[PDB]
Amino acid sequence: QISEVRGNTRDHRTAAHTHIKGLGLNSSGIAEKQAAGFVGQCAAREACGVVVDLIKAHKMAGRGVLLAGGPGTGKTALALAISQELGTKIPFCPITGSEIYSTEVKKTEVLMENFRRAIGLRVRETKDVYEGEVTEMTTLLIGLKSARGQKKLRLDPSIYEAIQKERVQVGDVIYIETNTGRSDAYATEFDLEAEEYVPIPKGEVHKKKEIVQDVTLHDLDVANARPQGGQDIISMMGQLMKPKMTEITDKLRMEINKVVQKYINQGVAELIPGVLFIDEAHMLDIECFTYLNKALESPIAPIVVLASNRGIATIRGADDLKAAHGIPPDFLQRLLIIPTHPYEPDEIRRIVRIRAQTEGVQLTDAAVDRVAEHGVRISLRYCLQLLAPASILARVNGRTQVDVQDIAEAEELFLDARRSANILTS
Amino acid sequence: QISEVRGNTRDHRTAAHTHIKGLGLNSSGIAEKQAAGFVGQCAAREACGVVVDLIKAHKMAGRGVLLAGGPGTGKTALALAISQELGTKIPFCPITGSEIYSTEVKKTEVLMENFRRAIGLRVRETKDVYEGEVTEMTTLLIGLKSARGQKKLRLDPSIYEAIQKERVQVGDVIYIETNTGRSDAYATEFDLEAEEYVPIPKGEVHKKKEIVQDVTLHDLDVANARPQGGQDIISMMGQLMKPKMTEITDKLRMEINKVVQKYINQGVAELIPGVLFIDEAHMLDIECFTYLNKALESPIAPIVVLASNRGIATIRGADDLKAAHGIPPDFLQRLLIIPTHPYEPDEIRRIVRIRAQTEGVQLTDAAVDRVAEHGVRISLRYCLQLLAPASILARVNGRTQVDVQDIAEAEELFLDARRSANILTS
Amino acid sequence: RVQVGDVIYIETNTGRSDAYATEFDLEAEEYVPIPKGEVHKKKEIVQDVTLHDLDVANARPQGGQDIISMMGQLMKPKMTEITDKLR
Amino acid sequence: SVTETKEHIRGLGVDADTLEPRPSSQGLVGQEKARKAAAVVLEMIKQGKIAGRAVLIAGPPSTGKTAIAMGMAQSLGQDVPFTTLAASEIFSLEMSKTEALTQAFRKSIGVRIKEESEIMEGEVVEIQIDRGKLTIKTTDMEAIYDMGSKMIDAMTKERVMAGDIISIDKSSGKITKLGRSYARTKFLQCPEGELQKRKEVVHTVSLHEIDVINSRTQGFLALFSGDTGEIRSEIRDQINTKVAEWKEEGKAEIVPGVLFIDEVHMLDIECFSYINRALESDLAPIVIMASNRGVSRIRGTDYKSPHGLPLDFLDRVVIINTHPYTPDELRQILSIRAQEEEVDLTPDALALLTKIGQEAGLRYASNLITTSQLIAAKRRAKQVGVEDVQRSFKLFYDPARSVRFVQESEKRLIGNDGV
Amino acid sequence: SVTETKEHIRGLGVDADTLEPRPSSQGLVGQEKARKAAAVVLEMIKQGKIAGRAVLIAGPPSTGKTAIAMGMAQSLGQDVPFTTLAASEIFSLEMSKTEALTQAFRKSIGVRIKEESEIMEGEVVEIQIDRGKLTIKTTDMEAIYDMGSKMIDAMTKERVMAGDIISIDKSSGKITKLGRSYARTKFLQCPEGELQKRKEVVHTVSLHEIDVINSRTQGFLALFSGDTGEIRSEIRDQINTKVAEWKEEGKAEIVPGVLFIDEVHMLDIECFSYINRALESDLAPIVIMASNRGVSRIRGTDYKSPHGLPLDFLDRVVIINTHPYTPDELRQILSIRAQEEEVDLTPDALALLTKIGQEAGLRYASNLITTSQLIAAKRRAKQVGVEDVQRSFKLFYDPARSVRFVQESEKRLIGNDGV
Ligand SMILES: Nc1ncnc2c1ncn2[C@@H]1O[C@H](COP(=O)(O)OP(=O)(O)O)[C@@H](O)[C@H]1O
Ligand SMILES: Nc1ncnc2c1ncn2[C@@H]1O[C@H](COP(=O)(O)OP(=O)(O)O)[C@@H](O)[C@H]1O
Repeated sequence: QISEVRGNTRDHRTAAHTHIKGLGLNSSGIAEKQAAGFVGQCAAREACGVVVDLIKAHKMAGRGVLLAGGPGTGKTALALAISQELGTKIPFCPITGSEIYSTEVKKTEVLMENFRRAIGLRVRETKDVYEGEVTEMTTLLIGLKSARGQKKLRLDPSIYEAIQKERVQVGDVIYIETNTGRSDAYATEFDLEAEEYVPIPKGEVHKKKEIVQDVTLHDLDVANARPQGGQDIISMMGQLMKPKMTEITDKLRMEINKVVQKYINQGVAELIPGVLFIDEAHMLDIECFTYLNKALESPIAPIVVLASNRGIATIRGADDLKAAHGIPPDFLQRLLIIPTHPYEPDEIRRIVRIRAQTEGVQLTDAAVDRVAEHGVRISLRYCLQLLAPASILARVNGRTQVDVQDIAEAEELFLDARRSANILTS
Repeated sequence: QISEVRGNTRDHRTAAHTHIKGLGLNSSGIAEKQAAGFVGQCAAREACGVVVDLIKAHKMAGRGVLLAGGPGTGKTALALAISQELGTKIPFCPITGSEIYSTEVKKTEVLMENFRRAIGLRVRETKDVYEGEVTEMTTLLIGLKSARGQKKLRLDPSIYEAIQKERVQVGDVIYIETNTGRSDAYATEFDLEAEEYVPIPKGEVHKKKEIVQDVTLHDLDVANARPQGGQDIISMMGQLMKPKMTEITDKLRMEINKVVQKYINQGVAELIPGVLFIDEAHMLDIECFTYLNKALESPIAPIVVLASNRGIATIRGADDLKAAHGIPPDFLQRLLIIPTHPYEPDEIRRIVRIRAQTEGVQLTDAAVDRVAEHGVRISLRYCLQLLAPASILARVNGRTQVDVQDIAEAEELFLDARRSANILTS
Repeated sequence: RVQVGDVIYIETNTGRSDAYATEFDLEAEEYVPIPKGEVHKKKEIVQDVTLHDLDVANARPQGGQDIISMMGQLMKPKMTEITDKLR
Repeated sequence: SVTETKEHIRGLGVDADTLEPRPSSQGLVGQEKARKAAAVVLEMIKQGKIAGRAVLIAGPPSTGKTAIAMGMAQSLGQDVPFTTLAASEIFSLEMSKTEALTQAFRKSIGVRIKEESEIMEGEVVEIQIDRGKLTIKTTDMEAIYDMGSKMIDAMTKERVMAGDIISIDKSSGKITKLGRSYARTKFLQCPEGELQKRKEVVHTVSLHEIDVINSRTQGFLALFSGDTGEIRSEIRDQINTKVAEWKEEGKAEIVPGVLFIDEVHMLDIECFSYINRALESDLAPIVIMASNRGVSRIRGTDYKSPHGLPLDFLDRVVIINTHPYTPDELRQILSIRAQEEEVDLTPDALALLTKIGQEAGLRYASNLITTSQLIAAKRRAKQVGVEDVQRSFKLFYDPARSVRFVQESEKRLIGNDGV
Repeated sequence: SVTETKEHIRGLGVDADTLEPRPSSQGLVGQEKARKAAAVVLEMIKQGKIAGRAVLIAGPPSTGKTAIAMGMAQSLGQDVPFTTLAASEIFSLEMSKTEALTQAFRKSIGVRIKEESEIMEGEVVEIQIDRGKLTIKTTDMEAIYDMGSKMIDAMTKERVMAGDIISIDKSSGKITKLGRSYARTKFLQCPEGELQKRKEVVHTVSLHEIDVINSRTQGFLALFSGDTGEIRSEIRDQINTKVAEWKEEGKAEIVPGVLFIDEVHMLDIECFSYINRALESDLAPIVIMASNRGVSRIRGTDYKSPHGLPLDFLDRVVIINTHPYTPDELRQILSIRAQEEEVDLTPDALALLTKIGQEAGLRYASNLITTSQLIAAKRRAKQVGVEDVQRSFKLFYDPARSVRFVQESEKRLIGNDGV
């Protein structure tokens, strides 16, 4: 298994929230309107602040958050801001309850994968090792060689007695742990293998390198799902390669955990739980919430933030029993429910300006008004989508700056969900 | 595997249509009333004519037929007439959608079996072979012997060099392909086996025989489902022998196809697709129609004729979605829908006369009127059944010619479905 | 099994061509090279050998050299290469 | 051999610089809003922040939404994979839902490489029909070639006949019309020298075709045997690693195509999960979906939404809409599909088919073309007239008349309503 | 040993030449329409174009439809298989639906062969009862024989007692009453010579019995052990091939019997598929079905039809109908079942049972016969009187009174309706 690993995050999901850099709160925990990328919604933000403070204070004993509000609200954005306020490089794993419905994977098998995406591993270890082939062994002076470079060392008696333990003589290839083998050159064409011959450390005689890396438990999983002799096909063509994903196995995960605990024991790495955000929480069933209940208890588990835009819904896995937001009582009990409000036209115009200046598409003040009226009529979701098409229709006849005529044609070329249906119904 | 095979067709199903010898159409494609066994229904017949012409013209690109009409109409009869008009010995496989509902076989496993019943194989090869034990080998004169008979041949140099290839000398048992081995006599009691000894061809020295046979893919399947050392139990006691039919296997079918393609390649046989007729089409589910869609595409597949007497029905395999005749849109799109009309009393009296003269039971002109009034009241199906019982009741007091008194008692001894229920309800 | 264009052999007295192979095929394959570099072959086989010359010639597999006639006795104590089945 | 990713319409019919749609050149007919909307989406895709989004095409049955998807596929370029899948075909006994979806997606992802091949180039002389044999020549030689079903299809698709200078790839069977020697479009002169030359050419094959090529060739009569159509994972793993190696090396380039899923309201929650997971890979193609429903149930749950998509999905999709063709457009479409089926209509005949197309739909009107052709033939009529379109209209019913007719057995009134 | 296909009624009670039914001789009682209808069907079967059709007997509960089926079975002849199956018994844990249906059908198909056996023939002297021992003699010797449950059943079924000249097949246990030596029907004289003789006789055994015979004998207390009752296919294959060989040779002849399925509305679509497939073999027996429902749901689907048969099935079946017995017929039936259970009734008693039979049904009235017998016995009464039939009527309720009585806990009125 390997320590250094690459991480391919699903950035498609936080692409509409690239302006959200935080919650934008005062020193006294009071929300500043139009700060940190946010605009209004001060109540929900200040509430998240208490959640972020409760987490850091460890007073968040086996509890979770639930964001209740309509579509256009800042539910997903708030969750993202929470992970940001919780520190640096904190794992954020946003999902929808509809994702766990998989053909070849159990609902909780999917949840478990996402928990791993929301559990980070901060590795801040500095490794200093003097390596190479031995040349001297004499107040103890030992020499080492590299591809280009040679160092003569000055050793204490304590190390030469620990060197007496390891199979070491001149000249062999050796490794040195500062804080805590036949060289390739002597190989004859007549030897072949099995062999004891290995190359000389190229091309440095020293190695005081600093290991700085942050990765999720899932980044480790996928990194070790490929054998030596193959490429990273899982993160290249994930779902497309085959129907069932048999590469990541149970034995492989527990080997990771076995390794992860080892790095922690050596004070080398700290595992930092992040934020698991689940939209459409009413889509989860009883067996899903039973798993989440166990998750809320563990000390080394990510904060579980749920979201729902349904007031009352049937508890899935129950006989037509309806409850608040589709959440069971046994689990709703452990949630701090934070309500998200809809936006005023001036709040919507501001958000559009922020998004447009981020895209970043330039548009007139009349255009912003037209795009915001769809933020009132339809969701804030739909109207924000109108920017791209209008910008294209402009640039094509550009007139690079977007106008009202452009948003006017765009709103007719690309209808929202409700319009498209009611028009087709007729 | 064997070439010559027997075929046991389910003639129970076309027993009520023994008078239907065709569609009875003019040279101009206009229906003649009371011709080819049919009586009226000229529109549906003329429509079938276009279908039969479209098929022969290969303009029937991935399409099928759907017969929409009530029970008493000529739906099954029309389909039978289609297969007849399509040529000689054309396979006709009538079924009901309720048949595919089997305990130990998947719905499409059943459909696939029936497709094989609707795919015929016309074999018109003439094999001429001079066989027997060699006696001479000398402008090349080779002799052969049989049980009773001996022939001396006159060979060309081309065959004696092809004979140089096969292990051949005097006197061995050999085979000769005109268009394209130790003899039993020399065996000693001391040899036993393994042996190279085989009998001399009895009892002809020649064999210019003509192979003329027409069979369905299913006739081949069952023929090879029995090993040498057993009888044809499958067509003797099909369903009764055991719960699950494990004799016909996948490997066995693909071996047939492998063989069938070989006979075709040698220009020996042509496989002729027939007519697969499926009643109660609304009984099929989405997975069934997905299979039928693939069938409609294949060039070597039987014409798929469907029938239904339901105007609107729920698409099985769909969430209470109702459509025309219970057929999905993706599939209904590929169908030429032909409507069948109910019959006038004079049309019904004629049909009864035709059926009775086929049974053939003789009955009075007053009897025919009474039997036809049940053809109006109840279906044409029920009233036609009344002939047998009345004929018996006559013959028993015969008075061999059937009268009204006989149909009168028969209609009271044997009620139709609707009567029997409503009487029992009370 | 013969059609155009396949690689074929002709016996005067008594198969997919390599050119049509695609990089996407790999194996198992039916592809073989075109006869290089003559379109004919009326060759005369003239050779005299002992039964032992045949034996040793087939004692080596494809992937090895003629070690038996290079270093006969020296290679190993027992000569297991020439077997009954082979003779 | 193999098959290249060319498996009618040449584009969206849109101004290259304005994105303003010329009505019928490419040619699509009408649906100018939907076609301009498509052009914008494409421009959004070609470069920008579209970022892994599906495209939903909603509209009445027998609109041009299926054709637009191909129109979108061509705008990306030839030898760019375009695969069409009816959502219900995902449900079968031949293979699981996950398998069918994998094949469909892998049919839309093309692997492109440069390799040598035996390509033909010559002037066609003759073409035959059966229940064929191509004669092709150069200024140096003439030859007769035999071919099967798959071959004759691609040629008639590329619109080829006697006098056309064409190009045939003997390794993939890719036909290409270069021009014309005389009139009966580019006036080219007859090719010189050898009829068959070995050249370095670009080959684009789908991931699925590669999977099929490296699998045991499907037996004759495969459909009517119980044989399943799934692909062994060991074979896919073999193909995946080599394609990944070729990409690293530089031998191969991945060409994301277009996957068009029709009647997408047939998919369940699990299908939409897959489609969501697939769109999250860089190799992912453009998923384009078409629905005929206004509002439908989300299969897998007891929730209803527009077109029957999960509310999560709808927030991600780009929605294009189509509308009922105008009578003029119908008349133009049916007249085109008539000459393509080789049917000579009377001005009245086409007029009635157009009126039929209005009342019953475009597909039904289209079906009546071939039936009318045969009726005219039985008559020996010189041209397909209205007398034939009318008679086929009385013989072959459309769905609406059919259900009404079958309902006619149990009728509800003579003087007044009864029940 | 084995068991022959004799597992009460001797026929339909019909004029041999007229098919006109004498009311009660065979004896069935009443149901003259249904019995004449049966005679016609049989004549249709015996030779003609019946061609693989099932028979449906519809009518109210406790009619004679079950008895008619046996009446139909006897008309075909003795040693012709008759098996009865309640449609619900098809659903169990002991065996699958397909298995139960196979056994039921194989129980109705008899294999007939000529083989030697040890048959007994003598005049009965004594018969005993337990919680038995047959004394039989000839003019040359006398003997005592022991026997078990299965044996004592067949004899009491054939109505045998002291003075009867009988015939016992030691290989199959088939009892046959030849006649009588004296009065206490054919007056035969006592058999001479050896009591046991080896003779060539016809043996008819079902395909299922053969299957059972060639299987590991069912263990004692088989029911209350978890032991399933299915038959190994390897055993069936063995029996099928040998029966097919015997038929080819001429040793064996197949004798299609009668399969009577009661409450056939319990079968699902899959059951009807099987029954349809079975009827398509030449070996297939006569399937006779009986329903108590007017209209029922077609189990396996959401469609309702008369008797709960698939609309396809109903078009193939021949429907016979039965009706409520007349009071005279009930009185005659109950009086017959009284002497068969050995109960001496009073003219009033029978009258009340008949009135009870009208109100609650024939089966219920029948149940009250034995309960009344025991009440009269506890009384030491010489004959079963009305005082006993009345007391048993107050003690043991029928279904209607029972449900009303249990509903009585939650009642709906005293002055008026309440709810
Ligand atoms: N208060 C806010 N300030 C700035 N942007 C906001 C605010 N609320 C929502 N948005 C933006 O509007 C869009 C709404 O999306 P989101 O917050 O995910 O909604 P949901 O409630 O459905 O989770 C996103 O682009 C988000 O960044
Ligand atoms: N036009 C017709 N001329 C002659 N016999 C007909 C005609 N129409 C129906 N019949 C006969 O009447 C009966 C009706 O059966 P069938 O055609 O199979 O009905 P269905 O519509 O249920 O398929 C059959 O015996 C059939 O041969």
